[PDB]
Amino acid sequence: KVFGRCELAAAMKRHGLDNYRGYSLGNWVCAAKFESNFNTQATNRNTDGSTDYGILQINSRWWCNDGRTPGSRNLCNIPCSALLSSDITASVNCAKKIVSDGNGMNAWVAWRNRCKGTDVQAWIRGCRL
Ligand SMILES: [Cl-]
Ligand code: NA
Ligand code: NA
Repeated sequence: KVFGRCELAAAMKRHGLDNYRGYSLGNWVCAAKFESNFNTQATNRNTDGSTDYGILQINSRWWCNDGRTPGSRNLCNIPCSALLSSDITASVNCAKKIVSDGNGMNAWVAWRNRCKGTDVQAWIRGCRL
């Protein structure tokens, strides 16, 4: 599924991401835009052999099991394919564990390089939330 911007904002809010660990909703929408272009089916392979999955590009070395990342932890206890669903619940629940791990949203490279320090509220401007 490819979400619209406000559609994704509303889904993320319903799933408790607004201000989760202090990160306003716009941060999460911005991260999703630049991680996946709002596409739940996005995948990208990394140089170390891990793969990133879904709207928030969650990595198979630490967070989910894709059966082909040796020595990987499965800290969200989910198959990585569950992160590609049109229902973002599994991605959101795993993202909550990631953002609580110490480094906050700096875990998402695109957030650090393209959202951090910008006016992220623009990502939810105009939405009926
Ligand atoms: Cl980047
Ligand atoms: Na893909
Ligand atoms: Na992989």
